[PDB]
Amino acid sequence: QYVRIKNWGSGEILHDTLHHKATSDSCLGSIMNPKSLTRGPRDKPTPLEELLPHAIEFINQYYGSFKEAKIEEHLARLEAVTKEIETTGTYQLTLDELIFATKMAWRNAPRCIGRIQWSNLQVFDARNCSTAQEMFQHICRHILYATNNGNIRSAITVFPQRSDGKHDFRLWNSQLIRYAGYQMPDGTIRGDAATLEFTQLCIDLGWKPRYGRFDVLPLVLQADGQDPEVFEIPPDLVLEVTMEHPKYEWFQELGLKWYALPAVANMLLEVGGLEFPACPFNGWYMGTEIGVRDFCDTQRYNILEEVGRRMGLETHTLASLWKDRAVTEINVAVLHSFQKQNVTIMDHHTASESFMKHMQNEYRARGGCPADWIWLVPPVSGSITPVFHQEMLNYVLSPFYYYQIEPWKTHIWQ
Amino acid sequence: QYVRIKNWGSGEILHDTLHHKATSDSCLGSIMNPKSLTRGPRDKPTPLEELLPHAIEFINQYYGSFKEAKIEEHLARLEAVTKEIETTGTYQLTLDELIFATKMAWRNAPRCIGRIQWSNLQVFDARNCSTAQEMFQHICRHILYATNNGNIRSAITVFPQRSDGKHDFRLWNSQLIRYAGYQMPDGTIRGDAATLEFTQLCIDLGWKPRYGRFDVLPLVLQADGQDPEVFEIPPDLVLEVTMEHPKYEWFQELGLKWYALPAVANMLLEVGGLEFPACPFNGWYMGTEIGVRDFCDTQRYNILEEVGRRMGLETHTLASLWKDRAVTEINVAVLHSFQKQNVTIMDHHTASESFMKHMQNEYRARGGCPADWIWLVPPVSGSITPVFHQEMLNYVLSPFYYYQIEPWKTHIWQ
Ligand code: HEM
Ligand code: HEM
Ligand SMILES: C[C@H](O)[C@H](O)[C@H]1CNc2nc(N)[nH]c(=O)c2N1
Ligand SMILES: C[C@H](O)[C@H](O)[C@H]1CNc2nc(N)[nH]c(=O)c2N1
Ligand SMILES: N/C(S)=N/CCC[C@H](N)C(=O)O
Ligand SMILES: N/C(S)=N/CCC[C@H](N)C(=O)O
Repeated sequence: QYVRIKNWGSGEILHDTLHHKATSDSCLGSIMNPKSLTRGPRDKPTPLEELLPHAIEFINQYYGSFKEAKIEEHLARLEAVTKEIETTGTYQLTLDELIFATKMAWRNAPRCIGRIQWSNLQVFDARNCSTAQEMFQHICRHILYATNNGNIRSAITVFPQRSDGKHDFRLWNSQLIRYAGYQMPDGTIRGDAATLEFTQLCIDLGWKPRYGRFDVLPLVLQADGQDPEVFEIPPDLVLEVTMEHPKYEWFQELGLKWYALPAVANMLLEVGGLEFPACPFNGWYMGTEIGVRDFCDTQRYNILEEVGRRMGLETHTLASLWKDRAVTEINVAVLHSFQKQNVTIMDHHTASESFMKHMQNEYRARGGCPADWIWLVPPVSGSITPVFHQEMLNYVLSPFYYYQIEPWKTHIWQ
Repeated sequence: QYVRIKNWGSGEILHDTLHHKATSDSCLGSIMNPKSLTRGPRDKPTPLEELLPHAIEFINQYYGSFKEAKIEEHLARLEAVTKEIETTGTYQLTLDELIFATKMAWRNAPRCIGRIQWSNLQVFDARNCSTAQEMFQHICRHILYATNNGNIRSAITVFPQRSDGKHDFRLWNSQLIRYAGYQMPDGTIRGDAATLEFTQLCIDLGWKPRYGRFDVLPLVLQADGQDPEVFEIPPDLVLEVTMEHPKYEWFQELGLKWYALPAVANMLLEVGGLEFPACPFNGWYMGTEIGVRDFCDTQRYNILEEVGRRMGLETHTLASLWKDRAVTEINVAVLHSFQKQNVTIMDHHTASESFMKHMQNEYRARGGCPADWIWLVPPVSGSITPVFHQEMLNYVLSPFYYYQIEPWKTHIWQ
């Protein structure tokens, strides 16, 4: 009938009618959460006829990998899985298979610039898990391992796969560590406005509102099918970086800081027909994420106004390019602060140069590299970056890390 | 078989094979010159059965416009055109129709941020033209009018429409005014490296190589079907702005300047079935085009290296964010210099804010607004801009300004 378009800034929604008068030649590229990048709920298992080919394909991918293939085991595994499939319905992956799965799924994530590190990933097998409390433990083991006291390490903890579709393990949080946002009495908003709805949720589930600007949210976990059990993260586990500029000593007066661990929680790993609706992973921050997005977005901490004022710029004259100047300094503050306190981080430039090297290896190797230009290009200094001037195709392969419908919209309440 | 991907930076070409293993859900969005945005040559006129509906549709669009429609004339014109069509083959547009055509075609250009000015456009009817020399005159009239001694005015001069497909009027240049690029003896490259191949062309057609960094290229024009007649632009007509920073007095030592007129030449206007392969237009510069793209691209003047050195930054440490700092200053230099010498220009921020206002008017009015996010988002400070956080659909409507195959590839040599 029509297409819904949202402005992630003002949150305003629009309905596009004109597209119908289009030509006999409508790129969805700009859209954030398309259905084509999401993998929703269920009620029944994966029909055999589908599950089977996907499975075989996957096993063929895996075994087609290693130098001098293990043809016998290849056939054997195919056979063994085929069998296991017809016998149980679903099937289990050899640990080494999962490792390969997650690495490829990351390798296939079109919106990630860190993919040159695809081969350096740590996998935590939590497939035998069965309780929320047990999830919580694996998660802490994750956070601890990942953090590694500043020398951040990429890792992913894989929880139980999808069975029927009503026995799903799910982390309700956006990412492992994430500050809270509260709509205060004086009409204002303290903390991270992005986590506003979710915060209220934690509150409803009896969470203790610490009412600050940097209150690390609790882990909302749900096992099998059972409701979400709220678990607060141990502060000793949450490493943070206090922001301070290398020349503007007044920058620390802003009382700013940010968590050192970027760990996406709510994504789904699809592989060989199976799907794991819970498998948080982490890489390491890229300056701009914090400096530009987190600190400067209108919908986030929105600091640009005062970082500009305190710098003395003509904040009431757009043409003075103060916003450009301010942001750059916030960026160095972040980079400086992470660098100073020995917490891994990568500036957007060195990041892009490496991604360019990634493609070069990727195309030469397998013949392609799914890339979302809209996402891959840094939020600042776009054309200064090599990736801006790089044409790229955005396509979904398998395995893959799909988005998924926010669990609180589709959940049973016993 | 496979998809060709080019890196507009290193000019390197790659062949994507992987896309085939895609899912049963491949956005071309990143591609610069897709076939879906181009309208090539011909050998025969526009088959009646096609020409007719497009024509009627167009006339319906036009007459459906004005408050209290002129139904009688509507029908009359439909009839009159229908008749004219079956009688001549092609047909002629009432002047007021062309005006409406160009404004809508601009209004439908998904890669332009200045579209809030869609209604403020000047149209020069050069449809009765017939010689290159005569083109040259209209062009000068254009450049002169457009320039308006700094207070730049948006305008478009429409040359003769397409007849058979071998009697096309075509401007071989990228844009009206554009500096030259010469691959010098000492291996270096002076001027605008983008206009390297084209420059050689001018040279081959006996053009006098002035061997500098800012030599405004000659107008390569071709009328009817006849070969390109070289015409040099009158220097009194070419207004320029000498670059100078408001605080770094050493910035003018760079001996930098740029033309004040952004006038795209090589595009094609499609409307009601007809197509005008020659109809250069112009708006007015947006800082970043010159400051970021023109001055800082590796493939252009590439000044970032020394603007950084002269500023004293750690040019050998990407992480110092010097590139971010340098560019911002070059940007203010451009804005300052244009502002100082009273030449219209708009910073990227004020530009985006107005475009946001444009959509608001556009959606509310007609129900849509074709937008290419990849193009609309400024080459620097992306997320600082409102358009970054704006989801948008990129679709081709009609009328429309299509790209077109570089004429020197498809041309007769008598
Ligand atoms: C090793 C360092 C890594 C870096 C520098 C890196 C960087 C990034 C950046 C800059 C983004 C955009 C984030 C945003 O704007 O929200 C991103 C997205 C993403 N990354 Fe990577 N990443 C890294 C590791 C990983 C790992 C280890 C995985 C998976 C195993 C991964 C999976 C993804 C996915 C799926 C997205 C898309 C998130 C979404 O759609 O919201 N990344 N990453
Ligand atoms: C009034 C001021 C205007 C401004 C501020 C403006 C600005 C821009 C900018 C920033 C771009 C991108 C340029 C590039 O990166 O190469 C652009 C592209 C474009 N503009 Fe606008 N423009 C204006 C007027 C116009 C007018 C008057 C027309 C047509 C009648 C127009 C048609 C287009 C088209 C077709 C493109 C795409 C060019 C391409 O695909 O290479 N613009 N404009
Ligand atoms: C609407 C638009 O797609 C959206 O604001 C984008 C664009 N590119 C992005 N790129 C990254 N890396 N992260 C983002 O959140 C976004 N958001
Ligand atoms: C490959 C990529 O599409 C290309 O470098 C782009 C992106 N966005 C752009 N946007 C504008 N305004 N102008 C451009 O030339 C480009 N080039
Ligand atoms: N570098 C990585 S893995 N980022 C993932 C999400 C982090 C988010 N952009 C943030 O800024 O919090
Ligand atoms: N503002 C307008 S109409 N731009 C059109 C092309 C100018 C080109 N980007 C340049 O920098 O020369």
